[PDB]
Amino acid sequence: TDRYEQINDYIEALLKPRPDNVKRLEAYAEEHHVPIMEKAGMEVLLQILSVKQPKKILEIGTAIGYSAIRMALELPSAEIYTIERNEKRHEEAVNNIKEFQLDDRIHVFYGDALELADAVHVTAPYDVIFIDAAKGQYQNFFHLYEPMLSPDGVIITDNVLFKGLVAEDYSKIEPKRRRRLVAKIDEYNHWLMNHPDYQTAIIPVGDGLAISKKKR
RNA sequence: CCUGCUUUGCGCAGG
Ligand SMILES: C[S@@+](CC[C@H](N)C(=O)[O-])C[C@H]1O[C@@H](n2cnc3c(N)ncnc32)[C@H](O)[C@@H]1O
Repeated sequence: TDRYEQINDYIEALLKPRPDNVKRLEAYAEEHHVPIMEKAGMEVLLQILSVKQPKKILEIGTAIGYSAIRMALELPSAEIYTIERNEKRHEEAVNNIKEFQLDDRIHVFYGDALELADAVHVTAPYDVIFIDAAKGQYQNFFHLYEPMLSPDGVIITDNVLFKGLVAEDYSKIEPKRRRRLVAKIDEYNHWLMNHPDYQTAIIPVGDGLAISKKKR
């Protein structure tokens, strides 16, 4: 283990216990290798949300519903619109949401987010947009959905550090597919951090968070 | 085998 790992493990060990039902979702994801947000990142996301107190949240990338559920439990008034392209995950998410009795406030679209803008627009604007899908597609999601953000909204992108690979010399990573993806995330970070219409900060927690707030 | 897709890490589209 290195510093980065040790720090992550230290944070996870300081966490307050989650409710048994949330614990079941975490254990399922771990058993089944469903990617779900890492624990330390999720806590930071939640705290940012608790400060902001958004009314409406758009999430790209539901998986089995874990991050949407946690957000909704943190924000009992919020409505969440989430998108998942994998039909089996979509089904699991819907079923988990129903078990938590949150289906009145969390609504899960099936399909590729790049093809669902018209649907999502019906319930725009969103005070928070959380991008948590498809490594190679962040800029595309941003351009498609940023016009739907409320005035003082925040856009949060997950997985902007790719295990630290983005911050190293990655020029000889194999296979090439992976090298190309790391380069594409590095590109996104540079593009988004340079953007004069947003104030963005990178948070090196979990897989790395970018928090972008739209200026006036 | 190699190149593109998919995946958090065997099947398509090419050479
Ligand atoms: C890392 S996971 C989601 C983690 C989830 N937010 C959580 O913590 O509970 C990424 C998910 O995005 C979905 N996904 C990938 N590309 C997508 C796209 N273009 N549109 C919609 N969903 C997508 C995948 O099927 C996968 O379930």
